[PDB]
Formats: sequence, C-alpha cells, structure tokens
Amino acid sequence: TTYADFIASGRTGRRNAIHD
Amino acid sequence: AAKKGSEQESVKEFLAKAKEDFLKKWESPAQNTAHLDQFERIKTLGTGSFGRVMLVKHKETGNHYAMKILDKQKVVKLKQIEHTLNEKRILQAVNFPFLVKLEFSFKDNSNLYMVMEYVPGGEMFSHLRRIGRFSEPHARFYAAQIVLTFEYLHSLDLIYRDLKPENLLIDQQGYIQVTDFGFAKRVKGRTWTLCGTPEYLAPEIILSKGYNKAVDWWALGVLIYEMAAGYPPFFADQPIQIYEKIVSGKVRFPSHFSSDLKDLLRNLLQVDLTKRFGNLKNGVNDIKNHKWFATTDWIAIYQRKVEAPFIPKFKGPGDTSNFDDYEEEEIRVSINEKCGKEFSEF
Ligand SMILES: O=c1[nH]nc(Cl)c2ccccc12
Repeated sequence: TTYADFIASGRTGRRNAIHD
Repeated sequence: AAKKGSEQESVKEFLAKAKEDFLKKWESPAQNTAHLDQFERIKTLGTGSFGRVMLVKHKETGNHYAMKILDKQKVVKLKQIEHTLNEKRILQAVNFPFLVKLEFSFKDNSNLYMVMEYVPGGEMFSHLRRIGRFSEPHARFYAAQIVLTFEYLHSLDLIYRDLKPENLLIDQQGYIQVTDFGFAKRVKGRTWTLCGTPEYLAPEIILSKGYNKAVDWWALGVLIYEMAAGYPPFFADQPIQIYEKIVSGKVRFPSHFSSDLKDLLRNLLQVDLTKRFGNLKNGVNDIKNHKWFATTDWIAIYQRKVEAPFIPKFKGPGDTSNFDDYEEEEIRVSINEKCGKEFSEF
C-alpha cells in the first residue's frame, strides 16, 4: 500500500527546509 | 467564485484596514523590546538550522513564551542574513488569529531572539503522524484557516514559502497558528530564491523559473493532500526523486478521497500557472467557493466560533507533553559582539 511505502521510507520524521 | 457583491466588499474593507496597520509597523519596526535575563529558560520545544526554540517564563509577569534563538555566526554561514531580517521585520508587523504572535525581540553579542506566544498543543505534524490521517471534515477545518491566512498575508504582498504540518501549531482552542517566517518575504512581482521544504516545493521553484505567491497555493494543495491521505502526494527517500515526481505533472489520489476533494487538489497541484487555483482572475475566491468548502463559514472560522476537531491535552501551564524532547544545550553569550553590522536593524 502507498501508506506502507510511506511509513517504511526515510522521510516520515520532521522535514528540514532546504536552501541553495 | 466570480461574484463581486457585499460579501467581497466586507473582505476588502477588512484587508484595507489590515494593510494600514501593517504598513505603519513595517515602516517603523519595533526593536530591542526585552533582554535575555528577563526570561527563565525551561526546555527546548524544537530546533532548526540556526538554533532552537525554547519554552521560557517571563519573570516580571510569569507568562510563558516560546523563544526562538538564532546564532548570528551560523545565520551568516548559511547566508540567511536577509531572510532573518525579513522574518523579524514581517513578524513584528503582522496581526492575524492564525499567525503566532511575536511579543518581544532583541539581540546580544552572540544571538538573535524572537519571543513568541507559546502554543501548547504541539505541532500538527505530531498529531497527524500519530493518528495517521485526518478525516476530510477535520482537514477542511485546518485548511480553511490556511486559506484565510494566505488571503491575509498575500494582500500585504507577503509570500510565506514554508507551509508544512511541522510549522502549524495547535492552540488550546484547537485552532491553528502558523510559525516560522524564516522564508517569508515582502515582494511585489517575481522572486527566485530556491527555498522551502522538498515535499512542498512548486514546480516553478524546482525549475528555477522565477515565481510568486502561487507557490503558497501549490503548497496548500500538498498540505491538504497530506492531511487527508496521511502521506504527501510526492514522496521518496531522496529529495531529487521527490523533485522528479513534482515536475512530472502526475498525481495519484487515495481511493477514499471524495470527488470534490480530488477536484480541488487537481486545481491546486496544477503545474500550469495559468490554471492554478489562487492564481486566476478570481484569486482566492476560486478556492473559497469550491464545492469542497461549501459547508465552510469563513467568518465563523475567523472568529473561532466553529467547533474544533479536537482540543489538545493540557496539564497546567508550562506543560510540554505535546512536544517531542530535544537535546538541551546551554546558551552562551560571547564577550565580543559578533556580526554587529549585518544585524544592526534587528
Ligand atoms: O509554541 C511555540 N510558539 N512559537 C513558536 Cl515559533 C514555536 C516554535 C516551535 C515550537 C513551539 C513554538
């Protein structure tokens, strides 16, 4: 399931802003 | 969405008065309105690139606040000087129910400080991940508040540029307050800075196209999707893979999404700027009048008269149970002034 794929991903924690 | 009657004139009136108030403070910013020693430091509520946010208690009043601490040398290294000046200049000038209020700002030899209202209910992020996903009525309740907040911000020529559940705090009434203006900017016309959070970036940002307030409305699309699905419309393990998904022009919806929700999201997550809701002739009214929002009473939302989905748990003042724990670190103040010229207007 898409939910299962999300939960197993590396980006379920707080996400940092980016800057270039 | 195209109609221009009495209702739309009441909005204009409100926004006109709002801009009057904002411009007075924008042109004459408040400065140096407290000192570090007036606050008892209690616990870290969150961290970012330049420093942390700490729960503090104001000694003279006993009020609790959330104090954002930025290390001037780190801000410089990350090339965020102008963005940090934007953040404080904008925050001390705005006034809206769903924006976290700046109470004091000041600086010392080492750091910059913005003392904000403490919002004890925690980040939406925490609640969302724990429960999995919000129902559409609950997502609608939160979304409506962001719609009004962007109508407000954009009318002042402000772009917010970092919408995400991490930056939305839930107050004791169960309503939202937007925090972190680190990328907020006052601009008429185009800007080009590559900034934001990968999952929430509009296509035009990723492709270095030059952009405007329409990026906030794309981000609203991402937020509503994530609230209702429990996961973002574009996710991967690495940002580059996320960007490829965002620019592809493809989006898939959970089968439980209502047809109205899917229609609204197809219009917000629109790669074509000439077609993206919030960016057309009708402006925000295309959003406010979309069928998904038919039950939303915009005035009642603003007045906080609508019953909230939930009220955060509250164990007395100073309780931080709704926030994660962070490694604590002592505030050091150098005996020499750092980066004085750079932050002189702060
Ligand atoms: O309670 C808060 N108020 N204001 C801010 Cl910026 C904040 C930022 C992170 C965590 C909590 C809070």
